[PDB]
Amino acid sequence: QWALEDFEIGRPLGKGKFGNVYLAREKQSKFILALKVLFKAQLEKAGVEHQLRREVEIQSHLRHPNILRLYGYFHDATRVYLILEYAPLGTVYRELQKLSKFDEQRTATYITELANALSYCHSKRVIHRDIKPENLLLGSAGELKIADFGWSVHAPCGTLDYLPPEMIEGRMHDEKVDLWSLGVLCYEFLVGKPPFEANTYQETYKRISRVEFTFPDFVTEGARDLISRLLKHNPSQRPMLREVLEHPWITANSSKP
Ligand SMILES: Nc1nc(Nc2ccc(S(N)(=O)=O)cc2)nn1C(=O)c1c(F)cccc1F
Ligand SMILES: O=C(O)c1cc(-c2cccc(Br)c2)nc2ccccc12
Repeated sequence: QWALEDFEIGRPLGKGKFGNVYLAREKQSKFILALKVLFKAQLEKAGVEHQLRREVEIQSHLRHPNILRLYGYFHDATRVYLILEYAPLGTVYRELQKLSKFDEQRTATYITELANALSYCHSKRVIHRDIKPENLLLGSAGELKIADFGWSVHAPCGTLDYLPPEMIEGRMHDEKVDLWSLGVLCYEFLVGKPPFEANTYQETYKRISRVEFTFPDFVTEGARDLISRLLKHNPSQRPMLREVLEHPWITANSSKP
């Protein structure tokens, strides 16, 4: 079905994290795509073979314009190869480094595209558990695409910044975990840093478990209301995705087709 001889490999798009992503082209069709090349050595040492197979299994079945497509996979005696959609405008992470912070318009748009992808995800019982700017890509029209379904699973670690209390405490969690992540993102998009950031993991753990965030002066009340409602300790007290898409701050600042 698939072999390395089928593609022409090009420029690096990112680095592992175990393995790199390279720009590539399929020889037969001239189809431009991105090839993630993971090493079996590193994958064994971390014990993630079951998790990656699980990721590929989940990600290959999903179809949404705000979820990055996986077209297929293959492997060699030494490496596993993933055939991904190439997002031409890069990471939201790099966008945010360039502008420092986003305006309400861009943020509300990104949150709408994000909630939509999550409604679709939850409607197949899949919970991402890992939304963060480095895992969000931008298509050719500047539309947001979710990328790394590695730590995803059916409902109901590096930096803790995006994880909710119930997760960092090891408590049972379900779909409402992604609602927290949205609030963290909405905060970081407007402020330029996540709300429980810190110089140490131990402090970030304290900050999250206690829900210790303050808003800078430029954050408007509509944004302060949506963020505050999302950043609740109690998962059942977080709103639904419907409620988020219909929030007055969102509806007054987002975009549509
Ligand atoms: N699938 C995919 N497409 C892209 N497009 C891309 C990425 C970076 C740039 S650039 N020159 O650094 O600004 C330009 C285009 N990245 N990508 C990935 O899987 C990917 C990822 F998810 C995280 C990190 C790196 C990646 F490569
Ligand atoms: O040597 C193998 O047979 C092997 C295969 C794979 C593999 C094969 C196909 C798809 C995916 Br995802 C992963 N992952 C590994 C991950 C670690 C070690 C070995 C492997």
